[PDB]
Amino acid sequence: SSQVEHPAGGYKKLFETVEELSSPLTAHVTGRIPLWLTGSLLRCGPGLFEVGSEPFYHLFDGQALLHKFDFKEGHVTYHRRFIRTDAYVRAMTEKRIVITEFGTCAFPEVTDNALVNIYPVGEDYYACTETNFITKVNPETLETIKQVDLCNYVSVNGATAHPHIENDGTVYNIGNCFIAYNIVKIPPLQADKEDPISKSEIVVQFPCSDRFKPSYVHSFGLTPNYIVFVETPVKINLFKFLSSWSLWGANYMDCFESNETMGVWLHIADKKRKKYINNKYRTSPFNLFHHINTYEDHEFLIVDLCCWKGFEFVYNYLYLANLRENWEEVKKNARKAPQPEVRRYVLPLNIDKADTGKNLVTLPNTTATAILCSDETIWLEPEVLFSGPRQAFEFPQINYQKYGGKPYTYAYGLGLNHFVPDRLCKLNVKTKETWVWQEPDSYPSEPIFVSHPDALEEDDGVVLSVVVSPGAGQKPAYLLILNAKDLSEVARAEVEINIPVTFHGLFKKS
Amino acid sequence: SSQVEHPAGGYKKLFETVEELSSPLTAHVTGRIPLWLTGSLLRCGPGLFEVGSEPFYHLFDGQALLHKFDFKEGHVTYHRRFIRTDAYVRAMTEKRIVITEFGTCAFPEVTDNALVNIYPVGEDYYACTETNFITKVNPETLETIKQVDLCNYVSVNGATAHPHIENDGTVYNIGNCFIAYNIVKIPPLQADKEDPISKSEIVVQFPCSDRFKPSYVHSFGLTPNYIVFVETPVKINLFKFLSSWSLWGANYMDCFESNETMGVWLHIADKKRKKYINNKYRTSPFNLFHHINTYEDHEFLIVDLCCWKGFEFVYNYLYLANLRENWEEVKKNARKAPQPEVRRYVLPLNIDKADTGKNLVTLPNTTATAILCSDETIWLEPEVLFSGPRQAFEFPQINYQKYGGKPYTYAYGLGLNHFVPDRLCKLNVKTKETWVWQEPDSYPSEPIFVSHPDALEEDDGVVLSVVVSPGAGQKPAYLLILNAKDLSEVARAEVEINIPVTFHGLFKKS
Ligand SMILES: CC1=C(COc2cccc([C@H](O)CCN)c2)C(C)(C)CCC1
Ligand SMILES: CC1=C(COc2cccc([C@H](O)CCN)c2)C(C)(C)CCC1
Ligand SMILES: CCCCCCCCCCCCCCCC(=O)O
Ligand SMILES: CCCCCCCCCCCCCCCC(=O)O
Ligand SMILES: [Fe+2]
Ligand SMILES: [Fe+2]
Repeated sequence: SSQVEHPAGGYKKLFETVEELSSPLTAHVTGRIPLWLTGSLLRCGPGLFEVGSEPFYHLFDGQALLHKFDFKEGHVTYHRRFIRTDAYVRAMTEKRIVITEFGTCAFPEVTDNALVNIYPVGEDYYACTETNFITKVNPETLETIKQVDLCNYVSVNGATAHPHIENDGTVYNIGNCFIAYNIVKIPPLQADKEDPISKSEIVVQFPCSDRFKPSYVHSFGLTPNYIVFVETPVKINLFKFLSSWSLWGANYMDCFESNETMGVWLHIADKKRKKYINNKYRTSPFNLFHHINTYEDHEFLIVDLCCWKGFEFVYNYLYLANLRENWEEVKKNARKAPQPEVRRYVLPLNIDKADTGKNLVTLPNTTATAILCSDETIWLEPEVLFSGPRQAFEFPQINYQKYGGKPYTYAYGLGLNHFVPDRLCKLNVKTKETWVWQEPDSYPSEPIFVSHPDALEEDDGVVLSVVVSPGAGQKPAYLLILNAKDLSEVARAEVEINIPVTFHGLFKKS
Repeated sequence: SSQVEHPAGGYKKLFETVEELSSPLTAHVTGRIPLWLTGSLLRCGPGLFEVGSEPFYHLFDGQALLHKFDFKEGHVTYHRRFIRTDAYVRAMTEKRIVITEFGTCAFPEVTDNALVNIYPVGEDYYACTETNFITKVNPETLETIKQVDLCNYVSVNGATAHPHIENDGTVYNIGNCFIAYNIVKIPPLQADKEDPISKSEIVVQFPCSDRFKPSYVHSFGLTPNYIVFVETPVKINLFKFLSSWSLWGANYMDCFESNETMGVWLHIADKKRKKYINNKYRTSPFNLFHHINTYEDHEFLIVDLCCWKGFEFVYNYLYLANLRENWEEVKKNARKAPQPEVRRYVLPLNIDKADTGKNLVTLPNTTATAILCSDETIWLEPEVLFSGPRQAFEFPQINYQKYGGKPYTYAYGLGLNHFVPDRLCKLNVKTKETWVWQEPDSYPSEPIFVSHPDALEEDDGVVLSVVVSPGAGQKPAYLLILNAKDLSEVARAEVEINIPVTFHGLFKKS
């Protein structure tokens, strides 16, 4: 949890427009940048929060800004460029908001405002939002290369910003299809050297709980043998969605509603046999954005999640007007919001009818339960790994390359305090111990884990975070490096200019 | 949690018959009994597990044995007598099992086998089970005085072994009534000096979720202004219950079933206005035996519970044959049992229709939620205070006289390890810190808190526990005194004879 109030209101700098740079800045290093750290921290977020006099209203409406911190021989540069998407380009051309964004209707056609994440496919990198449009980008220069329409290649209306990437380059993702949820597989770059997106395919299909209302889906789980998909009670209303949007003045945010009665439905598929397994896993209602990690343990799937307790859409609390309020009013606004909680669910894969009425979770080191009912629904109760009052452990990361989809022990996260990001956290998921890094009037980003080249242990490496520090007599922002063992500070690299909020990113080794 | 396996199987001595004593034994004290500790630890449990060659089958079938540890000027005695109930008396007369016990049918009329608890009414003390029959006992001599039938005085089929006692002597309890749950109020002893049970009355009524199947109820919650009742999915089947029991050979255990669909329904009544409040609180399924404490905080009731996750009746795992198994088999049998968990629920008292769909729990120091749905049900999610794998924090106690029904911080409990009691625990409910006392091959009882008479702090005192220590090189059993601050040992008083399992009790000051 946090131990800090924010009465100065410096978090408002997270949502303040910035200019792109025409070339890299030098970042002033204090402490010592590890000499094994060679490569680029690439991150995405909004950078332009109004087009002239017309404002964007939602957190997810600002125009995509691609950020790069470069590391070589203990020295650090910083560079950033807006992504030349149709949304950005046409707004610059016409000097107004042209494309309708998530929570901002344009007045007189789907957004490609790729503000959320960036990921590798073959030898290319792609910025994304959660739509059918992804944007190829150049990771050295930050130049926009092209727009890609996923509809051209596979049958999906969108894809998440959280594809899973296996160690050989294979990419898996999930998307709505207007009625199912499709898993897309993009194969690795082959000897023919043609772009792998042209070899995309739908491998497996999950069913929908409602014919006319699919659930919002933000991420999913992957193990060597299984795909896990959590169907939440946050629904997309397709009657409102597919009507004339310039007629009654709609945006995406206006199409979401909450099913009060369904709770949460969890779904598994067999990955290698490409097959939906018909186990009716059920539990109480929550919003879900990020899976932490999933893995197999004997005949059980361990499903670690960042949850929000309730069925109201948490996105309702992320309008810029609210996030720009003063601290007492921020706290007040979050009182009635869903409560964040880290939870472990355990999904049995061997369902014996003879155990009807009993707990199937026979593993020795969990309190999670799964109860087989007579109607063959399997009711789940979680083990709570972390809980704090309006203190979210969010934007989780692990040592993904070696432990993703596999038994693990450590997760890193960004700590939210009534939605305001004010600390960095580490969680031991076996013992429930936590470590915190926190400074006053300092607003960090998602921590990203980088392994040491000779690591013997899971947490042998660093986490990198971009921190905004609007206290005057401090520099506006800096790149933070913490030791992944205890979250003790290793170095920071200060820059001369503000940096707005960023969501997700990656470290690209060189 | 426990840190100990039990391969020697010494816990079996908890379920072994013992002989009463004709007078007190001197207990050999080591360490130093506090000199302010003056009075009697009275506890109840089964003492006779077979009548000749006919065995009792269930944990709750053995004949009541009243225990007393006396404390005066640093010295300790131990005495124990079987309670001369109809069940015990008639079994001694006829040399067989005469009355049907909880899980033991008698072969050729309700049991009064008062093996569970003892409590004050007016100037008297009563041993009880959970039936309509309570047994007045003499706290100095341990003699059985009389049987009392609660049906003579008020309209209930039984009452729990956990009445709440207010500081002026007023007694509240809850019972089934064949269809409602009745709250019985026994007033304090008045100037007329007549027995307060003759002035008993039903003050308030809770409704049932099913006309023909009332829920098993073991305890309830009380604050200065409110009564809290948790209706669990463990149901009593009245069609089996009221049929001829010697016809198809039935006991009480045979009449329990589990409603798979209802989950848990929580109920509040206004105590001072004696009125059922019609708030439809709902949550996922669990067994509940013990409330820890309830209290009022602004317009919210805080409801601390020892839960068992699932709808299967935990009592199904407490047949003596199972508890007498070897350790590897005990652990195996408990794998599919409900998982114990300490949980804080928070019940809003101000329900605004305008907040439909949102979290009403606006308090600052909880992650518990309560969501108003459109059908006006209020769905609850708990804050988890303690969770360990088959490690129950059970038999909870607090500093009851000063903190019962009021804001509090500390709870003490008996720690179960796959149902085997092997440690003592303290839980800070605000911070979730725990303390443990544990020795190898030592099987403690419910810890009971005794304040230092001039304490101003909550945990300024001791806990007392009766510990069974089999295996040669130790005396069979002893009374343990721990400091309530840190659970560090203060003294122990060894005795020369075995002591079986005990459930509940009290300290009577002198
Ligand atoms: C095009 C599409 C969409 C549009 O999604 C958007 C549109 C704009 C902005 C975003 C943001 O990425 C949401 C926050 N990560 C998502 C849905 C996810 C709502 C449903 C499936 C189809
Ligand atoms: C006579 C009665 C009963 C009988 O209860 C019994 C009978 C025998 C023994 C016990 C034990 O007290 C249960 C464990 N604490 C309870 C119910 C509580 C099941 C329902 C209400 C009426
Ligand atoms: C650095 C962000 C701070 C402000 C927003 C914090 C609230 C986050 C709520 C949970 C995660 C929602 C998903 C956001 C990331 C994404 O778009 O993938
Ligand atoms: C010292 C007891 C050890 C064996 C039983 C432990 C399992 C208890 C399960 C939950 C509590 C059930 C109620 C038993 C006490 C009572 O009758 O009030
Ligand atoms: Fe995300
Ligand atoms: Fe009890």
